[PDB]
Amino acid sequence: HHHHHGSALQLSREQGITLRGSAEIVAEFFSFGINSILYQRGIYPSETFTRVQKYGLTLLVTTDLELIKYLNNVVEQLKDWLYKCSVQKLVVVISNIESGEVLERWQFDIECDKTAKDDSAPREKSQKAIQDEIRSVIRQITATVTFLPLLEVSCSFDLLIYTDKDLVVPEKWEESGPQFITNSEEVRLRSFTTTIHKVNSMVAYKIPVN
Amino acid sequence: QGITLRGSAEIVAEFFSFGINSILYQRGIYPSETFTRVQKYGLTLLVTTDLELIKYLNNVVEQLKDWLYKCSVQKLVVVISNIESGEVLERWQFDIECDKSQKAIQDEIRSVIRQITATVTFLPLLEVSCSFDLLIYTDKDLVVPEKWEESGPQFITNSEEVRLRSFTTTIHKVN
Amino acid sequence: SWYSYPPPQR
Repeated sequence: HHHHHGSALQLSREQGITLRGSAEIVAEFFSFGINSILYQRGIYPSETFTRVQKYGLTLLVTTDLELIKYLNNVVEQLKDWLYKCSVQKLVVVISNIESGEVLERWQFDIECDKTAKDDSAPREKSQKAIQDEIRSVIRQITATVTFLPLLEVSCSFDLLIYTDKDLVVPEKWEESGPQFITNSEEVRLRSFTTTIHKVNSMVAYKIPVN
Repeated sequence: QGITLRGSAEIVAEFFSFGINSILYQRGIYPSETFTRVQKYGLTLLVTTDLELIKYLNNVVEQLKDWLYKCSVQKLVVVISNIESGEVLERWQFDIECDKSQKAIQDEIRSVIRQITATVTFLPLLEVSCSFDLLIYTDKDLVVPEKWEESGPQFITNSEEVRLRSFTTTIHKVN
Repeated sequence: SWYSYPPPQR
């Protein structure tokens, strides 16, 4: 069972959360989630983004055609894997564009219910209830600015996926390592759950030197 | 044993104000479109842009500074609770280290905000209108008139949909 | 197992 069903009336109209619908919710989140990190940690110029209403907040998403096209491929793929419960982690690695030194690493742990595919009926949780949990995560990600180390140099980012050793991955994806920061500190953030998938967020940064 | 605020009066008050802003924002006591970024001590901070709240906080923060310039206030406790039932939802306790440089301050600020954020990670999702109760734990001796400026400066508000329904300050002598 | 898919080279 579980605890934050949402409005009974809303629920009566929506019916519930199915495995596929959960997969979209979660993939959609990584779309906004990534756009948000890239924007607030200034990985890309701020004039590069544009305002949008989502989750009851005003978020910023990229305007760069190539990036836009890129994230979509990730999202759509992330969507397939989530339906089948194949991806366990999604990591955004941030590093020095020149040296290559990893300076900050955002980690997302995904928990999925293997049995959801055999449900007799949709799970009792409103769309709005799930959005409120997500909005709570995004605000925290924002408040993160005060203590995180400033990223003075020019950075780039990379997307890492962590799954089960029997996944046939597309050509665009290449084998890799965890890419941990050699010496760090980390803060565990809030999570949200669609009652089918659960996402835990956390951020690690290199410990300030000199 | 809550979050520690060590420093000169003027500095501790700042910290408190920054802290409380961060709580209001992160927990959703006030709307996001109500906060803005600002530079301070070389860092970026989130602070409200709502006058009512700004004026009020300012009054209590100033008065706070005065009691602070004489190690008179030991701690500050924020009690968030259901405005309907009165059940207590959470309590933020700040411990004062009234110990009368840039770099140094930064570290203090970063940890206060880091400790606040680390904590929201573990609180339940706040989902009801609430009341904010600031408790100032002083020593036994004051220059407060019958509790103060309304016997504890307060303010009501349903300025639309702003989770915070009322905010009130209250003095309490130790022992 | 880890897999990477890098964004366009800015």
